Amino acid sequence: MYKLVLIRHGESTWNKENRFTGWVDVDLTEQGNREARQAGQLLKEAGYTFDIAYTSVLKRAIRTLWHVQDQMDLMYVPVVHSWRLNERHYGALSGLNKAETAAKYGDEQVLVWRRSYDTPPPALEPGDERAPYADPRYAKVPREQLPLTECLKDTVARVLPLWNESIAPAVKAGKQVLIAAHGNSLRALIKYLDGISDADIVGLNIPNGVPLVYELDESLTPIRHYYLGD
Ligand code: VO4
Repeated sequence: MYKLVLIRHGESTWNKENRFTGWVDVDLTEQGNREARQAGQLLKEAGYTFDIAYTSVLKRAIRTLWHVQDQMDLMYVPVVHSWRLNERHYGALSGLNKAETAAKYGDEQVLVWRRSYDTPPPALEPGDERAPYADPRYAKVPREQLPLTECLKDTVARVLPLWNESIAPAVKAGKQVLIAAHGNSLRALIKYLDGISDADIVGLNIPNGVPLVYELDESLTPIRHYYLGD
């Protein structure tokens, strides 16, 4: 039997400002920092430890991991930072206030952009400042694989290779794994692990900075999962 622990980044500046974020590299608020620290103390107090961690290339997730590591005295463990764990790419909605967007385009249209499994938001223009092509984080990713927008289906397809190629072999080797990532990248993983349908997964909400523990059997099939804390 294996345990795998998941955590969404703490409150980001754009969570506070009610903006779609996607791949824009915004940082944690003081409240986000505190959530991250609290998650680390909770894992420490429950006697959890880790051998390795995976995270995105986005600093809200990485700094969340840093706080967890600091509180746990695990600053020395290997960390794999992967663009494959990045939040779902929100296209031309990245940076827009969610309430002002629904006001302009209507709740129905925004429902689609937030919840349609297979239909992405409107794309960035290739020359947008927010496009990923000149970013050193993605310099070794083939240009064709870099998104200008994503539906959750795209996000799942992008995350799973990291699981197959690295995380699953890590777990099977008896490494105690922590994944510090984002709402939709974690939903993508949870969808695969729990075999959740296209329709069901769209309604799963993961709170900021709460450890989510998965117990897996010999075939990496979930036995049970649960949040730690209150
Ligand atoms: O801006 V979202 O919390 O619907 O990924």
